[PDB]
Amino acid sequence: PVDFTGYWKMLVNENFEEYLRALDVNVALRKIANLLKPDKEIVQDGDHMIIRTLSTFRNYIMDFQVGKEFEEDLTGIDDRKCMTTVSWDGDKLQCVQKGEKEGRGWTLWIEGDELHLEMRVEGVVCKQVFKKVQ
Ligand SMILES: CC1=C(/C=C/C(C)=C/C=C/C(C)=C\CO)C(C)(C)CCC1
Ligand code: NA
Repeated sequence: PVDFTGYWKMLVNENFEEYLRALDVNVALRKIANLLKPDKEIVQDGDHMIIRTLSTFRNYIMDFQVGKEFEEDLTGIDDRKCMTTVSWDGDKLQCVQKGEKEGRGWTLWIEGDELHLEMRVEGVVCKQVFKKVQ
């Protein structure tokens, strides 16, 4: 597949508020959150990946093996736990987060020199796009 490794700076963040509200994030935390511009710092070696979502407020760190279900601790976001699997779908990464909220997960892929992220929960869609600083 491809190598997602890089420091990717946020360019686009669409519908983040609705996504966070669907996760029952409280108004105060939602308020500070949509002023953040979280970046993605990714390091990958084959199926082993660390995805760090970095913001000035709080970070969220994912560390996993593609194909292997793990207990995902979403402290800092909605403080839930999911039974999560990230899978290859050709050159895209497809993540299913099993738990309280239905249809929760995301897709990550590269189009040209842009990193694209679609986050989903309960039919709510948030679009994020990032680029490395050339
Ligand atoms: C609300 C909220 C945040 C949400 C982060 C999210 C929703 C990250 C999603 C990452 C995905 C979907 C894939 C790569 O791991 C962070 C923790 C930045 C700051 C505190 C407020
Ligand atoms: Na930020």
